Amino acid sequence: VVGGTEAQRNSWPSQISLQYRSGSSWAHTCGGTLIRQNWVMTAAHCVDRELTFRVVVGEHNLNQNNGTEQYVGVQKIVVHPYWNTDDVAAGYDIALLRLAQSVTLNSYVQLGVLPRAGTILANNSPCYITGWGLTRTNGQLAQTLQQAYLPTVDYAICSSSSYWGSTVKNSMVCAGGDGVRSGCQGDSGGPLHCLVNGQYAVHGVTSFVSRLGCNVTRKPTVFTRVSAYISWINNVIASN
Ligand SMILES: *NC(=O)[C@H](C)NC(=O)[C@H](C)NC(=O)OC(C)(C)C
Ligand SMILES: [Ca+2]
Repeated sequence: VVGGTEAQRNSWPSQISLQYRSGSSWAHTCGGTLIRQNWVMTAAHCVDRELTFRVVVGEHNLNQNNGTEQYVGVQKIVVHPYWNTDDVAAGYDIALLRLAQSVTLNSYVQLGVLPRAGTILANNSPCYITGWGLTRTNGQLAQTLQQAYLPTVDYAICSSSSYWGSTVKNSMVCAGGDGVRSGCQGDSGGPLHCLVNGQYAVHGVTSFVSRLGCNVTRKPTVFTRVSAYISWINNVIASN
């Protein structure tokens, strides 16, 4: 997250860190949202590589013991049938990970609330992006969970010429674009939390930023629109 502030430990308890086995250690590669005690929602592009993945819930500082972490293996990966690695602009950048065990919920580990199917946010809706991604374009990962206030940019504005044009689809949410705050590499797969009727719900899965940089004016961070995939999410969990 570029232009973020450090999150309080208990603010975003559905946030997970998706990590892959790297030599003798584990390395953070993406965020995700815990949606059931044994299911995580993330971006399909985070699991394109055939790596050994694990999920950490109750995580705050990647590099220090917090006393709250639970570590669990990924047993099954279900990417969207229509995801195409060579075409992120087509959308469908979403995957569901079934965990090897059910995690224990507490004030640090909670399920993410999903929006009702088809819900579209009004322009400039209040949302926050969270993650341990790069804190500068071509920088390094954050140690502690960052958050940035990223208001939505509705589809009509975001698909105009001066913003993303034809690259953004109506199956996506745009947020930010002020040149100062944004998602960045390593935030991919994570939540966009938006306040709706007094409750935060996860309306986006972080998908992509500009090839030119993370925080680029009029190139808002682009998210998979979760409310476009509620039937698919529920059909996958009910059979696995
Ligand atoms: N969000 C994304 O697209 C990808 C999958 N994540 C990364 O590229 C990772 C997190 N970046 C990375 O590992 O960061 C350093 C700076 C190379 C350590
Ligand atoms: Ca830790």
